[PDB]
This record gives sequence, C-alpha cells and structure tokens, in this order.
Amino acid sequence: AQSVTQLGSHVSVSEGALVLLRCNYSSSVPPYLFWYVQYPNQGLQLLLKYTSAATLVKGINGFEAEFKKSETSFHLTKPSAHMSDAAEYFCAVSEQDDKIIFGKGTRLHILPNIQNPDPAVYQLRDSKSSDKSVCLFTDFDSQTNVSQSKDSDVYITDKCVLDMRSMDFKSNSAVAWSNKSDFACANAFNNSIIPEDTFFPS
Amino acid sequence: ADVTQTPRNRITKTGKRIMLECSQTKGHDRMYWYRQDPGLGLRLIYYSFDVKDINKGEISDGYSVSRQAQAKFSLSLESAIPNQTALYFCATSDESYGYTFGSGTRLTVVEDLNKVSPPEVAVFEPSEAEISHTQKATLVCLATGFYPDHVELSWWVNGKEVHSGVCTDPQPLKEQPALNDSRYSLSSRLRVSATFWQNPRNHFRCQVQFYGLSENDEWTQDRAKPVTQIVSAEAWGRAD
Repeated sequence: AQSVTQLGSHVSVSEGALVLLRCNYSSSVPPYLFWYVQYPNQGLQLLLKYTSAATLVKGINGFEAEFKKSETSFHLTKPSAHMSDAAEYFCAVSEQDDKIIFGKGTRLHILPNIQNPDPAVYQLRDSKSSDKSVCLFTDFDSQTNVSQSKDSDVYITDKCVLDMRSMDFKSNSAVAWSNKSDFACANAFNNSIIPEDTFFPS
Repeated sequence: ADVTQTPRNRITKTGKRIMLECSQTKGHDRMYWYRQDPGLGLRLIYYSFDVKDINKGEISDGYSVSRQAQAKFSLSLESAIPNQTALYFCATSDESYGYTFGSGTRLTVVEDLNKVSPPEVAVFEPSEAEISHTQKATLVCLATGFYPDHVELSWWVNGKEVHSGVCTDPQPLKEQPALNDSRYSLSSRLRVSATFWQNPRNHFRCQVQFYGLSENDEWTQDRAKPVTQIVSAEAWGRAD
C-alpha cells in the first residue's frame, strides 16, 4: 500500500543555486515524513521531519520542506547550494504504525562555479623508480564530462571535484592510466569530448 | 541509545553463519535491522517490539534474528551469500518515531578467500608543466590489485591527516570487468600550492586501510597472507 518515491538517483545543482530534492508518498492518510542525509563515509543524520504540526518544517543549516497533501509531496530545499552539501539524501515515511520506510536515495552533486577554466592534460611520474605514469585531465568547467575508456587496458576514473581550502579554489579532474607501451597522455582522453583549448604540454 | 553494533567491518566466505549484534542503553521497546545498498536505500530485514516479538520486513529471506533482551537484537546471515554484501544498520525507536541508528557494519561476502589481496599503492608526483602553468601541484595516489572492495583511503601531510584539497573516487573500478572476482583499483588526488610542493621539508603520504583476512583464517598459498593491514606510499617535496 504505502511507499515513498524520490526522483533520480543522481542529481546536479550549480554552486549557489536553489537546492531541490523531491519526495512523494503514496499513503492515503498523511504519514509522518523524514529527510535524512548521509555525508561521505558516515551514517544517517536527521535533517527535518513532518510530525503533523506545522506544514512548513524548518531544519538544520537552512533546509526546509513543505508538506503538501494535495500533491502528496514533501520536497526538501535549501536556498543556496554549497560544496559541503554533496551527500546522499533519503526521504522516509511512517508505515503500519510501527516503522519507518526509506526511499531509494538521491545523491546531490554540486557543480562548482569555475569562472577561469584552464583545461589541461598532464603526465605525472611515480615517486619511486619508474617508467610508470598516470595522466591527469584537470581544470575544466561544468560543460565537460569524461567518458569511459574504449580500450580495456586503459583505466579512466569519473570526474572528481576537489576544494583547496588554502586558496579557496575548486577544480575538476579525472585520472587515466595504463601498463601499455604505446599509451600517451595525448591519447588518454580521446573518447571524451574535451575543450578545444585543452593544454597539452610538451 | 548509545546504539552500538558489532562488528564494524567483516569479510566472510560464502556458506558460513555470521552474526551481527545491536545493543542499546535506553531500553526502547522497538528495535530494527536494515541493510543499505546503492540505489535501494535502507531496506528493513526484521524488527522487534519486545523479547517475545519478531516481525519480517521486506527482505527477511536468508536472515534470522533474536531479541535476547530489552537491550539486544541480533541478526544472523544463515548461510552467507555474495548478494548479502551490504552496510547493515540497526536502529531503535521511541513511541513517536524518534529513531537512533547504529554507526553501521560493513559486511563483504566472498566466494573464495584465496582471492583476497591487499592493494599496491603508488604516489605520482606533480607535473612540472602543471606547476609552471598554474602555480599548483597535484599528487595522485593509485591503489591497485586489491580484493575485495573494502578499503579506506586517506592523505597525511607532515604526519597529520588532511581533507582539504583531496578528491578520492567514490567507488573503485574493476581491473578485469568481465570477471566476477576481478581485483579493484582506486585513485585519489591531493592538490597543494606549488610553493608547498617545492619545499623539500614537506612529506606527503597516501594511506590505504585494507580489510581482509584475520589471524583466525586458514592460508595455504606461498604469497603473503592478505590480512587486514595498512599500505602506504610517500613522496617528499622537491625544488627541482
């Protein structure tokens, strides 16, 4: 009978923009509703809950959610997306007077505002003795995404965002590597659509 | 409600009975065992309202439970199989849906312990071209050849853990994706200013905590027994 639905396993928001994470429920009688967050590597933390009191529920850190019976909704929102908001969010609902049932979760990805992109592919060498290397594609903006490798002997990671607090500076990167003799960083990302102005040093 | 769970991490072979124990201090009637899996959220296994009361949740098959005391709720994998690999959470509730979760048990079930293998870990030093172009310096750590996928990667600068400037892939990749027991690899980046990399006094270490075999486990191979262990790699800053 009773369920809870979250729309999209992974969602994006631009840094600074409105956060919206959507939850809908299927109970005929209004249930209690809960929003939990799971920050990287950790357990569950309650953000807010609807417990048949106020319909506009306020939570920790600027989060809020409005219970709307007529659209069976309880969408979570925060006015401005910060890099620290990157986490997985779970909507949950009371069921059978005896338990909480959880939605499937939505991971929020925050797209950093990269005002001065400087896309580049660099070659890095092992700190130990080595003709061993990796390739680093870095400093591209939000419009670039990285594709998986077409060569089973070339490994390419998803893009990852780092936040250098020392310089208040965020950047995207992906890493590629191979044991192959004919692997060159100039070709590592040939299955990705990269910026036309990507820097390829020497 | 200091809700506590044991164990925190465990690797087991298939076909073994495994127990996970939940204890609380507030004596709430209601206790729960859930599993978390990517894309599925938290799914309820079993729950209990008193020592005499056991109720199936959505995914009770392959599990049993016992409510040994007001304070204690035990979960058993009856005969562990690989699809029981998961993060397991116990919870308690008061009579108004006030839930308290335990901190989790990360359980991996593998078919064959002979395939367990610690990572090789290497640090790759920053590119001179990055340094010249950006006045920043990105170190890359690469952990390769490990099984199962049950690791924790951290960076340590001058002996202290750092979080700033770090990005670690959220999941390892399979080195041989067509294989059910493929080994895994994981990368991470630590970015610092060029001047901080250029100081030969600064020390950079990538640490990988690997979870594998215990002292209890039989080992019949010539290669090193793949016990739970830390594997690191390091680099010193460099003016040239």
